[PDB]
Amino acid sequence: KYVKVQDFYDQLGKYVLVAPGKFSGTVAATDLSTGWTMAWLAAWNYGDTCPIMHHMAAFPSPDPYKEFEFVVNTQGGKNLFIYGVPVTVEDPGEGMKIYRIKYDGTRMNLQRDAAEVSGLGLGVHVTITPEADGYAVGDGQKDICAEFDRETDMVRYAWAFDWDPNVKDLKRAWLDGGTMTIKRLKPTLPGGRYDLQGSKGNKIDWELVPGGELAIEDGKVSGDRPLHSVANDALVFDPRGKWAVASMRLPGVCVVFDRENQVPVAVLAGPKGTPSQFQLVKVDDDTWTVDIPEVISAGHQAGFSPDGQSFLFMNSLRQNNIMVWDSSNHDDPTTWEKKAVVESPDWRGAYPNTFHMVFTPDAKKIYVTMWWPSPTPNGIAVIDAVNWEVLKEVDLGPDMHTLAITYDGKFVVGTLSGYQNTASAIVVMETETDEVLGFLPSPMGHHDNVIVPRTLEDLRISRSTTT
Amino acid sequence: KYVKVQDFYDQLGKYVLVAPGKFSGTVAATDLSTGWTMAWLAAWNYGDTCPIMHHMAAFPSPDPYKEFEFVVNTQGGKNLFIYGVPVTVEDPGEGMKIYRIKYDGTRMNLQRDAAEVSGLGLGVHVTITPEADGYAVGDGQKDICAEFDRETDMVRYAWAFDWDPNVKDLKRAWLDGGTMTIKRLKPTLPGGRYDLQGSKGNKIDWELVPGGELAIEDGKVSGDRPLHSVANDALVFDPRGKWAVASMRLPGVCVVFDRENQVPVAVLAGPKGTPSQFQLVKVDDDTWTVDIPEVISAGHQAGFSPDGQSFLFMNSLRQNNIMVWDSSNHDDPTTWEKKAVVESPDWRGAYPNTFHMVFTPDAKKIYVTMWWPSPTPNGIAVIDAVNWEVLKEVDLGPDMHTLAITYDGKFVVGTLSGYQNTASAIVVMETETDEVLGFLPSPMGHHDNVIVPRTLEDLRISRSTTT
Ligand SMILES: [Cu+2]
Ligand SMILES: [Cu+2]
Ligand SMILES: [Cu+2]
Ligand SMILES: [Cu+2]
Ligand SMILES: [Cu+2]
Ligand SMILES: [Cu+2]
Ligand SMILES: [Cu+2]
Ligand SMILES: [Cu+2]
Ligand SMILES: [Cu+2]
Ligand SMILES: [Cu+2]
Ligand SMILES: [Cu+2]
Ligand SMILES: [Cu+2]
Repeated sequence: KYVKVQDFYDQLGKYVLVAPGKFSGTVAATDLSTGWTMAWLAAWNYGDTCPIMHHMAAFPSPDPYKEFEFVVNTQGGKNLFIYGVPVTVEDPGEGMKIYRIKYDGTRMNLQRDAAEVSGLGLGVHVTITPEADGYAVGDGQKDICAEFDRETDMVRYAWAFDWDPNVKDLKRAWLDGGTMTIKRLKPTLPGGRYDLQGSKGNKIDWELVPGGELAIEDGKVSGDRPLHSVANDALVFDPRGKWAVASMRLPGVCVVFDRENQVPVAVLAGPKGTPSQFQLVKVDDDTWTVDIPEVISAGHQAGFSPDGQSFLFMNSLRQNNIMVWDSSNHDDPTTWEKKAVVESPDWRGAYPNTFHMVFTPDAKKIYVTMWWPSPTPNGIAVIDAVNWEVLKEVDLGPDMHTLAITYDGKFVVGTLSGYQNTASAIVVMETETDEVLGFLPSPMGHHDNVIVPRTLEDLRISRSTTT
Repeated sequence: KYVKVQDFYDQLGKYVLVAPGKFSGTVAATDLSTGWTMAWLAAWNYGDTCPIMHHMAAFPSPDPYKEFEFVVNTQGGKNLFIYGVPVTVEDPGEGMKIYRIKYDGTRMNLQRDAAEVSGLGLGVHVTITPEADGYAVGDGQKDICAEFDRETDMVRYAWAFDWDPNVKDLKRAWLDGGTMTIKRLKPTLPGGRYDLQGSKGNKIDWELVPGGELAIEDGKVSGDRPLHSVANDALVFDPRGKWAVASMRLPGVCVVFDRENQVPVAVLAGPKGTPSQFQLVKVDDDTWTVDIPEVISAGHQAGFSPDGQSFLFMNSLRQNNIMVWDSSNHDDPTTWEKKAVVESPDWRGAYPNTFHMVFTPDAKKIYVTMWWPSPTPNGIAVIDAVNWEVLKEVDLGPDMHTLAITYDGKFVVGTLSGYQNTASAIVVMETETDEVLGFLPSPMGHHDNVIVPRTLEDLRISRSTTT
């Protein structure tokens, strides 16, 4: 007579979902085989006075139910004021913490703040290296990305990015083009430490919010140096090793870095109607520039296919599409050429934006969230990643963020986050016939989620290769 | 082929679950008809520096999906240090806030702190009056309970309780008996306000935790006046009106109050081996005493059946049972006589404790949580509330707290809370054949939960009549 929710979980397999909660100040692991929260952690318990829990990634574990480690970062200061919540803390903590947490099979344990260890505080995307020997973080207020060692939490390399606009007016600073500088960042304090915790290095006093990139042109984003912003977002990894790609939202480019030799090698041009690449110019052993005649569109989410054959960059607002490069030539990224653009006649307005992504293990399909401001339903576009065409779009609810996939490829698990004030949930979609199976409660404002990987192979479709 | 979790929710009906998160610092409403979190609120966003979100109760709403109001309180100070979390907060807030929150069909809105309005801060059970015209709060650190007006958030009446032990040694202070004073508590500040916000009035510097009543005897609970503690817990309401009952954990008694005439009328004696009642002695128009020769056992949870015919008090630790009075005589509580004791040969050790409860609408069954410290599975006892016998016990998981019931009587919805550091969930049990249907994720340390009532009749099986 009665339906058991246990029958629903039985089909999903033995997979652990982990997500941060943005304004909730919390992070939580969920057993998809039972519906239990396995453990949660509230950063306010550790004296965090602005625990905006932002991005996260989990290292592979041979058995996540026995133990797994993850990295979750924070934002602070005026980031607290930019969602609909009538917050009262006029002078919050500066955030940019990089927390190391271990689930030990019973509880979450706060290990340390890697920003205190390294001296480098960064507040946007967190990714695991394909070797699971380290992690990377980007930041779009200070325009810095870095790869960190997993054992020591020390910086392996850090890059700072700067914009020199052709026209010194916020309305024209990106549209009329300019020169981006790529600068090696070296430690300045004893013990190989940086002096870049909290708000140190901020060019703008809050993040460019989802869909909000062009507010900076209209003078709506306060800061020391907004004319010089590029809004770095992430450093994603080629699953084949060697390369990391830094995404720059405002100039609409991605920079390909040699991880081992610690140099940039290529600049990918995001907008449809631009060449495959812009020319990287070496100035000195620590300094490169790239000239961009005009920025046709901002961009945001970025990722590799799990076989490394495709590199994707999402153009936003001025164009809404997925730009696709042929990255098949692992030896030389300067050869990576545009091969496709995913477009839809249904992507008509400034919104929706092509947003977060996850590939199937075989790289034949990609799931991409479609983001709108309140109250238009957000949802998932199902994309044929062989012919680069939209198969299907499904309406789900408010403020959709990240997608993960069970490592058998069977279920996509996504987050909806209520713009930090309304309805939020986990969504489950089966990948065989792309039906939405329904929602699980999730009282959190997640801008990220992962399924805990078991193998290095699993990482190729987790928070390593894509945002 | 694939199971849709929407099929599970379809059977539950149009019911709204609400729960506070204790150490999570959050509160959340869940749509049981879809699995969505409807809205959540993080008290740190409103300058709360110790948001231990403790107890809560919701007022009836003709349509909870359009709007509902609820009350949720907080605990603070050294309460932060008594769970397994290795907390690091140098200057925790004092808590004892009484938040008024309104869900407006989109978001939760913080209305005000009733403790600031009234001047009276209380941190344990919150209950709605059976008229839905007010609410009550108890506190076991200050030993005060009060009924508040819904419109003004001002105190209607407040009672302070004090213990005078026969033996001035914490080991013997309750076992060897004493005299409890019941004192009318009057305001001291302009506008009829109390001076009892935050830690003001604390006799002990932290709560007696679930199953932890004994710690005070062993000198393990610091405070100004622990020898004078009674650990008031709740003020529950007779669904027929007129009477409110204050539960006292340490002396093992409940005090019946005349709400309108603002006087105590009866003292119910909890332990098996005590009479139905102890003698209430009037000292003056503001002061009553009751002599207790020996406290045989502490007690905790308390409640009326929905028809008001039965009153229940749970004896804990020294005895684990449910003491049941015949409360059928609404005109004169001094006539209420013991009529049953729910006992089990399995309840003969210190644990499990008979814990929180919910009745079926027809009062024929009661569901009672059975609490153990880690790692013994906690669960639900299903009780025949006509013959007062245990029908069934089911093992569920760690740290079980409250139960609510859908107002059609079909589904019991309970919370498990991981001792603030491990596994947590919502559990759903169908009441027809008492099968556990399974769990929903809940990344929260809930010591409470409600289903939003629609009618005054619904309140009879919500957070009004019982804890
Ligand atoms: Cu982000
Ligand atoms: Cu300038
Ligand atoms: Cu991003
Ligand atoms: Cu190669
Ligand atoms: Cu997102
Ligand atoms: Cu974000
Ligand atoms: Cu309680
Ligand atoms: Cu004394
Ligand atoms: Cu209680
Ligand atoms: Cu009567
Ligand atoms: Cu409880
Ligand atoms: Cu409690």
